[PDB]
Amino acid sequence: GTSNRDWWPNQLDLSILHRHSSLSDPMGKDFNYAQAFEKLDLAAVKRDLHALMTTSQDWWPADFGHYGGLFIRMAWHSAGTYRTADGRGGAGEGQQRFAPLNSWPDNANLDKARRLLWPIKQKYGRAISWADLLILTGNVALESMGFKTFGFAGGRADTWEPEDVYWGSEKIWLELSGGPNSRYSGDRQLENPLAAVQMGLIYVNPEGPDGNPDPVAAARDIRDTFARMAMNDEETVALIAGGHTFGKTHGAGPASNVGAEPEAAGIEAQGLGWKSAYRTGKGADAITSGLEVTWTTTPTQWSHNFFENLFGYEWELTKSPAGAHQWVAKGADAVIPDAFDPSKKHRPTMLTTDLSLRFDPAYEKISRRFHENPEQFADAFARAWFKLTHRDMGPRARYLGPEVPAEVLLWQDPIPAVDHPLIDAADAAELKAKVLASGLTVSQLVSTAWAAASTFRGSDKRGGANGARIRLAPQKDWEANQPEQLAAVLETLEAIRTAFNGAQRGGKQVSLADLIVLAGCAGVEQAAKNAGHAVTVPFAPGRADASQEQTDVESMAVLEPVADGFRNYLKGKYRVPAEVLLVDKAQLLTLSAPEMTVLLGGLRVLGANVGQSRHGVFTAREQALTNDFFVNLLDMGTEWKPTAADADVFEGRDRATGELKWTGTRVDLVFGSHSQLRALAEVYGSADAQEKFVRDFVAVWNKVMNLDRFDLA
Amino acid sequence: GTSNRDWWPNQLDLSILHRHSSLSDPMGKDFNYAQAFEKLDLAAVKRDLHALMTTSQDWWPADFGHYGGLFIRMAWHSAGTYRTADGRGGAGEGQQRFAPLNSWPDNANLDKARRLLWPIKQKYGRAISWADLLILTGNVALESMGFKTFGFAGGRADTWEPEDVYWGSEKIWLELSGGPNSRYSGDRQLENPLAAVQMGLIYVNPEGPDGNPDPVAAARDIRDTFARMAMNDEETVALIAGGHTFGKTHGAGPASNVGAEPEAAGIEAQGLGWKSAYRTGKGADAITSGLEVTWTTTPTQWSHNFFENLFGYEWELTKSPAGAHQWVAKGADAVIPDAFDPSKKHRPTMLTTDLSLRFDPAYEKISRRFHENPEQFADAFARAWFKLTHRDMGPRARYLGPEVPAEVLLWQDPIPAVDHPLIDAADAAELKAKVLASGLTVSQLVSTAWAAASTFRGSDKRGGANGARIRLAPQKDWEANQPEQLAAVLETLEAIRTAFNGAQRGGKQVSLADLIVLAGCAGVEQAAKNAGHAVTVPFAPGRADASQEQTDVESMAVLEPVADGFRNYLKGKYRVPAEVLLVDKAQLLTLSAPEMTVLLGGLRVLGANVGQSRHGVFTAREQALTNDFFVNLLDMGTEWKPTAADADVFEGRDRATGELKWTGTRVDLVFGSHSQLRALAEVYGSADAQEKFVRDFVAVWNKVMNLDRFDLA
Ligand code: HEM
Ligand code: HEM
Ligand SMILES: [Cl-]
Ligand SMILES: [Cl-]
Ligand code: NA
Ligand code: NA
Repeated sequence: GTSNRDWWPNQLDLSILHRHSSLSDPMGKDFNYAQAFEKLDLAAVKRDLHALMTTSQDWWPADFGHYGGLFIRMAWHSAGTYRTADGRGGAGEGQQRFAPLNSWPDNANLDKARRLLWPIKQKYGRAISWADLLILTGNVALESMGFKTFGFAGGRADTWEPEDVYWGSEKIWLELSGGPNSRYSGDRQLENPLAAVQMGLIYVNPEGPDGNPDPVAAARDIRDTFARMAMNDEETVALIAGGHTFGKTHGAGPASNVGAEPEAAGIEAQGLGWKSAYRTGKGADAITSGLEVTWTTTPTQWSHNFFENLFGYEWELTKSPAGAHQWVAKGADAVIPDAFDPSKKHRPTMLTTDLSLRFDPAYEKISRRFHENPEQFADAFARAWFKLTHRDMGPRARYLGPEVPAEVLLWQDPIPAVDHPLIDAADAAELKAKVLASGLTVSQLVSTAWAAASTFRGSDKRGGANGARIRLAPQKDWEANQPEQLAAVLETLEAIRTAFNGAQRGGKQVSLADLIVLAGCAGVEQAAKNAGHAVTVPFAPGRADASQEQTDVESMAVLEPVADGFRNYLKGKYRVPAEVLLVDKAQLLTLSAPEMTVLLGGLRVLGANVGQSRHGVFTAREQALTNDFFVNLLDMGTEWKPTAADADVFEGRDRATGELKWTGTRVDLVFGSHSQLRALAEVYGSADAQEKFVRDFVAVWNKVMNLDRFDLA
Repeated sequence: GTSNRDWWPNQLDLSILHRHSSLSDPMGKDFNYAQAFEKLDLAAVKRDLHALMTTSQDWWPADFGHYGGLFIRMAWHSAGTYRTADGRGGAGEGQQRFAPLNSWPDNANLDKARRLLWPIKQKYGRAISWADLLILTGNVALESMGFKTFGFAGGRADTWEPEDVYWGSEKIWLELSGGPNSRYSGDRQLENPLAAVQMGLIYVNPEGPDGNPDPVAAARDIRDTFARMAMNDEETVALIAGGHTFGKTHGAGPASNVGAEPEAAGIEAQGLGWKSAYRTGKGADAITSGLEVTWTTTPTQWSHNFFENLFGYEWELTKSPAGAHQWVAKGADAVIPDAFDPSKKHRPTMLTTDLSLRFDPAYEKISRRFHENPEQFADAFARAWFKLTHRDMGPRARYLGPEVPAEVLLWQDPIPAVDHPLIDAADAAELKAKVLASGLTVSQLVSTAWAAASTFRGSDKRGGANGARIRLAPQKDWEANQPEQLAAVLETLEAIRTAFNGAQRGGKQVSLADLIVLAGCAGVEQAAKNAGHAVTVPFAPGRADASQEQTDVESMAVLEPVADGFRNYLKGKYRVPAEVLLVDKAQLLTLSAPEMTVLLGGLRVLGANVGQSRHGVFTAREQALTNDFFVNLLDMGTEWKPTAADADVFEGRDRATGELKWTGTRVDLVFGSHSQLRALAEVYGSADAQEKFVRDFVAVWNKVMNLDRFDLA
């Protein structure tokens, strides 16, 4: 059946904003996962998981009689898709069970792992999500094998359809770099927002870069990809050596024996894939990666044997039975146990990427320290494993259950606790009037609150106005935030705050985070008054102010908006058209296409553009909240043409006279071009729409101000 | 960016069931279009539309100073996409404004038409939908030009994204037949459900079949496509001759001057397309179809000139200025006015397809009768124009406003009015107890009500249990309805009905339509009792019984289910796999994926399968309302394989013994294979889900029973 995507493959795609509707959700509109999970008997689930670890099923027999290694890999792959660039990927939505991730080649045979967990999932039902179960199972694996984890939080609600994620442009699984859709350019520069070296890999190629088995070069790809998943050298080494303390790889025969991935398999395979014609197709005969390496002498027990082997031997390049490059210990005895035959033993073996931990000079220093001090290793790994598996969960307020670690970690972007009474409705009214009496304009107030709140992204639940990090490095210096203007607004609000807090009794006080948001509320109300409309904008206090010492400046860098169509901002020139970036930003803000539309048209006329650009400001009453953006955009009395200076800037001229009326960017004009977005703009551009426009604008403003308010819980 | 569709282009697509969510809708979820329209000042709208007809805009000047022809075509294209096979297409959703229809080649320059209407749309806003406005505008164009219409109903609510319709498999616009994706096979047999001859055309090619200018062969395509749009010979001649009483075609220069269709045009075109480099690109210089034909001596006034020309001249094959085949009157004087230059006149001209009305023997007879009796022509065209523009609106209870014709037409599938008291709750309980005391089984009751209600389709709002048409021809004889079983049930229910009605006073009676539905509800209730559960099934009386004379048997044939996965039925063997057909049927029933899932699992265990097949009946307590389908489907203790006799039937065997436990079809097993469907199945197959299953089942059952209840209004 030919589709619109076939006819117009470059048309903007809005369907990403309409995933996750109530249509596709099987749970009731009132289902609250946190409430279900809080009553789960977590100790009973962990006991069932523990029993499972050594209860082998014949359709996928357990290596060494223990599924621990398999489950650790499952949990590390669930978490391992995460990219800091956009926050997308990660374990927080259980996306490993849907396409494409369920059929990525790096996820081969994790379909067996997830099916082993069905009887438990079935037993506990809605009280434990698949998302939480995948991580929990990895923790119980570790614990059952003598490793003390750092803790665990529940709260990852299940999802019901695939996320629309850009995973690269290659059309062939695992394609080596340098092809027509290469994700590399220049001196091995991986394109943002990607965080893996080949399509369908978690991070790197275990043979080495594009299969070249050089540990030194592989180390470069390790460091680059892991940094793109928010891990530094210490954490990287800890995680890789930690993981590879357990279990084994599977490459017992040629890969051509392995059939279709789960999405391509026949209906009779009932959601499983990679069926293998090699011998029994499983157990002793399994083929997963094609590598056949077993790292330690006790693959089902925590040890420091990974580094004892890594440094205790010299390594020789060899081939697995499937033909893949891997390494074997020179002159060693057969000390490694076999997974099924107690009379067989094997020499120590390593991946190219394991050897990176010894041959890259910076990793070698860490690895030696871990080898000499295995208690340091165990602590690094436990911390790193926690971070890995929690990094997309958002603020600690979302963390559920009895095993949440009490230690507050910098990477969590922590918010201090509130320990005083909050402002009430009458206080909020008083503060809004004081803000408006100070002389701050609608434009300033809107732009500042927008800047503070719109760093949120629903992909990993980072950002938002909570914390007042807009006043700290690096947010205060981001170009989009207009640093000099920002500093003047913040100085005025901080003097308001000081005066209000100094007059209170009873310890009542207002945070600057709350006041920034409340002041934006005042600006929106004032804008509405300017247009002849009395409205109240909702406001919920309870935000707190974080310090500079609680703010990791390097980690915050990825939240810098380099494109924010809502402020008609583009930091530089990108390959992707600006309207595509607008829709991407709307997705991260959790906005539907109607919400995106109303919000953008309102912000234009409120003076939210960076630099006070007139692009898209289609009103003669700037700082009044009206539908003028839509009414003027849609006026067929105006003709639009790209300018000679810049193809991405358009002039709107009266069609009859030639007189210049407006200028706009692609982000403005897409609302009059795209057929779905224009249908939206027409509703808000209609003569009966002033009331609806105002109401819907206020609702979406408030939604944005509250995106990170997980304390309202 | 590579997508799941690119990796697995044959995977079943569920996103068609999740279009039209509250996410993409800009209106509040309480918006009720019927209420808005009922308050519209329709007379005022019509005055504005009258004014518009002769208010020419310089960016698309009006032919002959009157846009009436352009608007008639616009309205006929809006309605013209309709197919009786599935009810999809038609004017009822205003889909001409979205992709692909806004950019079909047959819809060239209708973008200009729609844009002329924006100011009226804007002025009246949400009180008149685009969908209603396009048809209303066509009516007003007719009335402005001297033709009295049969009436008009509002009520077509706007939609906000494209519908997923199969329009064909060709990858080239307008591709002629016999290609790798040909829509024709054999002796010019058009594949169901299609109703046009080439991709991007409304019905037929105006030059003739695959461009061969033979009016006799063009007639055959006309008759076949128009029959597929619910029109017979008389209606077809009336509509073509009626339409081509007005306006003109546009082909003033080569088609290569015409640039990108609206979905491919630059952003500066603001939603318009087909920009032409030929001379002024518009007006006198316009190019739409490439033909240059003006049919009558008064193109802006109703006349009887179409048939005077058709029969009064002999015709000669010639070419338009763009190279297209058309016909010119031999020896005629230059009597046809020019659209812009008062000093220029033209000879009469015709399309190949106009000449079909004279050279096809059956059409010639009708055309002559219309030529001789122009009042018959006028009346036929008026009725046909009404049908064309209303055929997808559904029952008359949906018709709004003060111009609705009082005459009840056969094609509306009329239901008599109810003129007596309805049964109350005590009566419903008494009837359900009588039904259960009669000996009718759960399986019978559920099957019968399912058969009655599931003929509904949301595409044109035809079908459903209202009318009790299941008792009439042809529904009573449909194989899927199990005619012998059906007769026995109906005989028992008719005796219950007669005895209840005969004991009433005060005029109270129950219709058979209501009793069929009520008896199904009793079956569901009894099934719940069988499983140890009290349950209440809602029921709303008020259905009436239609007569055989109110039930057009030929028109009803298109509602016959040749595939109904909800009853594990497939009438023969089709090209499209059975699970794709299941999703298609769910879409027509208006079901989401979770609703489809619960409903199918429940129907299986209640005995709704045609022929009492055991396929998918994964329970040892048939006729009990349980979640057994999901629990058993998901049991990894069973291994599935296709049978040798039939690749589309599967055997489920105990994995450890080889013993046969179940059999199933693709429709059963897809719930265990497709990664999104399996996630839904898991929710209903979990240990905590029995009550959820029951409740969700009853809800969707009730939804199905009420799909045609537009009287509950
Ligand atoms: C450079 C990074 C890494 C590379 C290239 C990599 C590579 C691989 C490969 C190729 C396999 C074999 C799959 C098979 O054939 O079954 C695997 C197994 C495994 N990996 Fe990694 N790994 C990396 C990091 C990690 C991390 C961060 C962890 C967890 C902290 C992890 C834990 C495991 C475990 C436990 C197994 C064993 C699976 C089993 O016993 O079935 N690995 N690794
Ligand atoms: C066999 C069926 C039909 C064929 C093949 C056909 C073909 C066409 C073509 C090629 C045009 C010229 C488009 C352009 O170049 O501007 C057109 C114009 C038009 N058609 Fe038809 N037509 C058919 C049936 C209809 C019907 C059923 C109606 C209405 C009841 C209709 C009403 C019109 C009118 C009013 C125009 C003139 C447009 C103008 O003045 O801008 N036609 N037709
Ligand atoms: Cl994601
Ligand atoms: Cl449709
Ligand atoms: Na994420
Ligand atoms: Na339809």
